[PDB]
Amino acid sequence: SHRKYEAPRHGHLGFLPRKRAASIRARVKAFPKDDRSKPVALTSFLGYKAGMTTIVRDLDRPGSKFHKREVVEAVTVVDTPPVVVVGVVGYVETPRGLRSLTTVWAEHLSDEVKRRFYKNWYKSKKKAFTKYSAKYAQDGAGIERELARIKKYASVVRVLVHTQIRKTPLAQKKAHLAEIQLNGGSISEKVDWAREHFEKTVAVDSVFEQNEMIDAIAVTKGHGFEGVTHRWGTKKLPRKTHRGLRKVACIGAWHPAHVMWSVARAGQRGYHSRTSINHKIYRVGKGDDEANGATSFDRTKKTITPMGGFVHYGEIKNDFIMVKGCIPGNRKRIVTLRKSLYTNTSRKALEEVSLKWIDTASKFGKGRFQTPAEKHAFMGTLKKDL
Amino acid sequence: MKVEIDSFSGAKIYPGRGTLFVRGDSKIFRFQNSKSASLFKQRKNPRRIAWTVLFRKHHKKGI
Amino acid sequence: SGNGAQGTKFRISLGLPVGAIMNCADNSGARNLYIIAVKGSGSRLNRLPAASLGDMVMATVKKGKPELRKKVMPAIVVRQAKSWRRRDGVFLYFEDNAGVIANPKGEMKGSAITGPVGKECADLWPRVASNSGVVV
RNA sequence: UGAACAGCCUCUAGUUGAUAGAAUAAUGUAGAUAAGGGAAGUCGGCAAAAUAGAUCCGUAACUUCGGGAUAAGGAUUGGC
RNA sequence: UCUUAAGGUAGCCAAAUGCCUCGUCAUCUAAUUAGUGACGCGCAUGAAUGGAUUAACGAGAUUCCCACUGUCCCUAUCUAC
RNA sequence: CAGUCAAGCGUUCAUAGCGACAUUGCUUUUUGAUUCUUCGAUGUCGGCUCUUCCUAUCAUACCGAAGCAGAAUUCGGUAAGCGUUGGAUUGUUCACCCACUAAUAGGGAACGUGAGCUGGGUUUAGACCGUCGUGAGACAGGUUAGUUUUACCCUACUGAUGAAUGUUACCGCAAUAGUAAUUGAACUUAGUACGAGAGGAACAGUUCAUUCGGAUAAUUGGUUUUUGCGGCUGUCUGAUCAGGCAUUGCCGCGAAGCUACCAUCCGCUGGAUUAUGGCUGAACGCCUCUAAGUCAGAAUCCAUGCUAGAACGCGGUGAUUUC
Repeated sequence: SHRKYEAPRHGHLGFLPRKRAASIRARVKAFPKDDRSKPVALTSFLGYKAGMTTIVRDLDRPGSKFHKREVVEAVTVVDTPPVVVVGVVGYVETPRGLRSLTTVWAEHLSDEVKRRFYKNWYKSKKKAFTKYSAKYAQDGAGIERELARIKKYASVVRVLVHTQIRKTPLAQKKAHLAEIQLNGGSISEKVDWAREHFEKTVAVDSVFEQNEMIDAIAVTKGHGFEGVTHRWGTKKLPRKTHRGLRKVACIGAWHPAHVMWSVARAGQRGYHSRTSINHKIYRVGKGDDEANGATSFDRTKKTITPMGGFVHYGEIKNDFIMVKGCIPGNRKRIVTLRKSLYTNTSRKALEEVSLKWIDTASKFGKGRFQTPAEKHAFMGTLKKDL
Repeated sequence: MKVEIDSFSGAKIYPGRGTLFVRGDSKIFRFQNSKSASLFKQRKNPRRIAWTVLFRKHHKKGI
Repeated sequence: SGNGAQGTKFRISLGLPVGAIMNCADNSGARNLYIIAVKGSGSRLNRLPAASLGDMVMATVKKGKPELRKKVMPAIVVRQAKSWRRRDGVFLYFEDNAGVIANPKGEMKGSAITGPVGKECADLWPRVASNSGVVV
């Protein structure tokens, strides 16, 4: 017999299975569409989610009521030290898909990245890539031909890069490593560009620019084994109910005499791969610079790191990003940035953004002061201030 | 933009941070924090509360 | 709103569901307004339609004049008592929740208003602006 | 303490028994709090909340004139 | 006028008795098969097979209003086991 | 529930729309009829919850016809992608009203679902009334009160590990499966078109919202065993200072963390197609969207994209144990 009063599917089934990811570093499924008219350049980036904060700016959409008025917006901050390019691989295409035929690395490597190759590093000979360097230590002994092979073949190229987890304030010492597709120019140009960029930093001033809409790709925060009621948004059953109300009551009919997949069920919430899009960048900023927190309107020399620091992160002394809104992922976590796939204009992706003020107050409480100068000014001296 | 002054503590209210209250007599109060808000709802006197600017300036401290 | 939506509205946090009694602010004879419906309301299962500031509604009078009592009438909210958030992030709330009788088009059957109102309603319903003492 | 061999703390006397250790996911059991609204929930205000002691003030209909009546409903309560 | 031993009197009601029935009118409601007050060709009311009221009393059944509230919109969080 | 036929209605006219008398079929959502299974028991109405399916499509997408000027409406096609409410009374299915609504369509899954709830109703035993009965007692007649048991097994399901592939680590591919975004308003177009007048559009554009989803916790709110700070009562520690007990003693504040349409942010674009309208075009020396060929065309379909990654699908790379 039919459902007496209608209502929709609780939850979304495209996002199934709701299971723990394969990694703490979300796979980038898809990059943009390669084009040759442009120059060779990256199409992605890596950083570490630091936290959120709040800003002020003057909206401009001709027809709103806050047109040419102030707003206040929640932004999310990423610490993006420049990634060390080492290596590239070549993907030839088959009816069975793209396929790597070669992975060319660089001669010299950092302890962080070969640590990522290792697990127990403190008891190790640190024997890695030595015979690769000895394939190096000559002009081109067994490298030039791999490169020219990649030139003769390999419709697609992906550059291997790694992060600077020691430049971060974290406590890992184990670099993150990944690939990025290049979507510019020709293949020979891509590979020689990468050869030039072996062992070399690359930075966000080169990959991105303000008022660009992007995708944030990351793994969403783990919440353990969880009931159906938070995991799906199901109605709490009523008070008088023997044996539990944080449940689904019927989980299927007599026939088919099975539990349908679409029914809700308890289990893992979080640590899930997610790919959110259309996150306008509001500011690139520099580690090797002060006044990161200061707009043209404020001009009070102050960086972005609030009083007492980011909660669970620390400081932003590297190059960093401020993007509108939330993103998948929690603090201290990796994040994979990405150019869009589609030239969304919409009078929302083109809205040019200039900022006014940036909350650099303490998130470890309810902070009244953006600066200890301001603090001492408002308060006067103190007993400790001899 | 501008910054404002808690009715209770007399503190700068940077934009968004804090609550606002509009009594039936159209008096618009602002509160940096639920602390001040809750005291206000308790109908306390900041001149009697010690950490407040009013007590500070009424006892002539930081002159 | 719909009909008398002089422009648009931004969402406001919702605190006045059906069953809510809210004060009447105007000079129409009333004392209270029992909300029973909302215009432009959403249709979801075992969800109570909730009113807002500016939301026209259908209401009844449980207390007041026997010409107004025992019949529905359109009414408009001007006060909410539920902290909502404007685009400048200011979280603001009144102490009370009230409204005013109207016609379907939005013109107050009453000729005045007793207290403060919301700038959203004042910008969306011009007759309320006309009969407004103070706005915020 | 307090109207009180109530409830709570203590003295004398008596016990320190009931498998224990590590973590603190769901679902439970027992206990609680929750903005705005206020029974719209539901067979049905079920359960829970709110009220609560004492002093003072005031007290309806109806009545078998005895009651109803702590009616309702309001104010106050510390320390020195 | 037929007939009975004599034909339900006072009084009461769609009541825990009333099929038709969600009876008709009113009221309570925005809306009420409910609740209450009236009406009574009452299928099948009724007088110690006790009738009609009835203050007070009731872990009785029922309706509404004030307060109150996580019952609910809509869930969330915490604690011990 | 749908057809055939068409006397008639429809100002005139059978067919725009209806369509009596007659008639052919379909469905099993009723109610019968039957009694095959089931009486060493298949837990028996409804609601709640929750998914999935059909379409005889209520709305939404695109279209055709009209006794369609416009608006509004009616009929019909592809279409089940997507959505289909809140309440009053009733145990109710159903019905009837109120109101919003884009619209508030019908149904199935052992009349879905009780080791999922509840137990109003029905459905034991108590009891009351009425009628029937000499009586014990009877009444799908009315009322009231009346114990709702067990999963630790297998499967299914959700999540989670995992031997074996020469070892180990890293980077990848992507078979297959899943899939999602939905609807409305306002301004403008425009009081224009259209209309004698009355009234009264539309596409594009902009800003907003409804429903659903996926994240996040800067802000606000909540939560508070931070038993962090302060205070309060009673009592014990000679008094103070500082503390114990009060099943976390109570209150106010309360960070962090968790969390909320109670907060915020985001929610893609290309192709083939249906219906339909058509291009050339014969048969049928004309003509015809069709027969060969062919164009555009939808909430459709498939891809883009998104989720998992075959644990018996694969690839690239690094290092590969000595006295």
